[PDB]
Amino acid sequence: DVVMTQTPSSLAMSVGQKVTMSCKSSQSLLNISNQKNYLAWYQQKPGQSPKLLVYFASTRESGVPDRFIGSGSGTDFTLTISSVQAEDQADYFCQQHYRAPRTFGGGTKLEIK
Amino acid sequence: GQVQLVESGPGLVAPSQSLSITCTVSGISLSRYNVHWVRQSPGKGLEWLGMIWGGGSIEYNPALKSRLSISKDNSKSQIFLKMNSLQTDDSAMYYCVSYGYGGDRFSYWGQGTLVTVS
Repeated sequence: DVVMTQTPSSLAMSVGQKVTMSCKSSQSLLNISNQKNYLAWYQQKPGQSPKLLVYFASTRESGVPDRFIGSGSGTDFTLTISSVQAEDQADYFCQQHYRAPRTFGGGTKLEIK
Repeated sequence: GQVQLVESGPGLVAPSQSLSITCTVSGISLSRYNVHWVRQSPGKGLEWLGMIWGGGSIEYNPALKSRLSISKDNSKSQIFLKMNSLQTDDSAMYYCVSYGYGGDRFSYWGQGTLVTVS
């Protein structure tokens, strides 16, 4: 039942702007034990599988540029893109890895002009 | 490149017939990595199906749990998904995804495999 809700469902930004997209869980995803928030972010471009961008809420994956920055904790998280570049136009989902079933957010569709 | 997860399925399949998919892994050790099964469709979006931990443990999605089966073969570096009572609803792009440390990445998301239950 851990309900993952992303926002907005879609936005139109322009090259060079800070992009902010939110992701929220119905329950806290923080493991009171290691103090890590079990939440990951993904990017999916046309006809390609999704790729991981950030895990444990802020840990970037390899090759992921410094412009993508995950933040937040508990039940409210955020993926920020410091300065967007055209290549960034894609779908961004979040998935909670705290409890099984590891549900996904509904996605936010980023359109870059 | 070096590490790849290639899933292979039937493509088109008749309903209430059983699905079978195989995730073939390369470049990493299955004991040291966790493999999940997930599917994606335009209608249903992304859905987590289950996973088998490096050390045997298998978890399923509480819904599909009754029609699901996940297993593996560390010697062949393969993971298996067997879903029963197919319904035209189960059509999706199926994927295996692994997590673990020690590689040039923490995660490796497979190619996907289209299953068209028709």
